Amino acid sequence: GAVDEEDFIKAFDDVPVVQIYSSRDLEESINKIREILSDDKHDWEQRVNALKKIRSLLLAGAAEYDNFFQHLRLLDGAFKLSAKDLRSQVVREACITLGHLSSVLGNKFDHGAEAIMPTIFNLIPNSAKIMATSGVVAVRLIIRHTHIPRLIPVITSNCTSKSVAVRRRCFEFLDLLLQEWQTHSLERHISVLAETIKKGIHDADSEARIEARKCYWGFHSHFSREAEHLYHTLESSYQKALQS
Repeated sequence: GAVDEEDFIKAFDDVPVVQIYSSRDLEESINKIREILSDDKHDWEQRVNALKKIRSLLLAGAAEYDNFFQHLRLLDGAFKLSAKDLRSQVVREACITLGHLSSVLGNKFDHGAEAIMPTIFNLIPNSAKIMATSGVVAVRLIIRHTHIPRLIPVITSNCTSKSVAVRRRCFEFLDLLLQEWQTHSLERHISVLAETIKKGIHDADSEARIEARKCYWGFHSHFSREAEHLYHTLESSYQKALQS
C-alpha cells in the first residue's frame, strides 16, 4: 500500500507546465476542464489530460488566485463523473489529482474532500484491483493532508457496511486518521469514534477486528478517560483481545 501511495505522489507533477495569463484565463481554463470532464461521451484520453491539467494549474500557483476555490467547487460534478468512469485510466487519474489537491491545499480542500469522499468509497469494494486501490490511495492521501472534522462521520459511517472490504478499509482509514490527526481535530467527534471502534471490536470479520483494536489504542492515546470507559463496557473476552 505504501508503494501505491508513493506512486500517486510521484505522478503529482508528471504533467505539462502551464501558464496562467490572468484571473480570467484561469477561470476559462477551469471552465474548459469542466466541459471536457462533464461529458459522458467525451474522448477518454482528453479526459485524462484535463485531469492532469488541474495538477498543472496547481503547480502554476492557481491556488493563490482570489476566485480559485469558487472555480474548484465548479468541478464537483466533474470529479464524481471521472471517479465513476468505466475506464480505470480515467478513474486512476482522477484519484491522483484528488490526492494532489489534498496535498497542495491541505485543510482548504475541506469542501472538495467531503463532496467526493462517498464517491471514492464506492471504489473500495470493486473487484478490479486497479479500481479498488485507486480509491484506497486517494482516501489515505486525503486523510493525511486534509484534517477536517466533518470528514470523520463520512469515514466512520462505512464501518458498518455489508461489504467486508469496505469495513476493513474503514478501520484502516480510521487507524491512519487517529495516528495522523491532532487531538483538537477529534474533540467534536469523541462519541462517534468510540461507538465506531466498539462496533469494530465486535466485528464478525477477523481482519476488521485487528484494525479496530489498532483504532482503540490510537483513540486511547488521545482520550484515555473515554477509552477506559469504553473498555469497561466490554465483555471479558474482548478486553483480553485488546490487551494482546
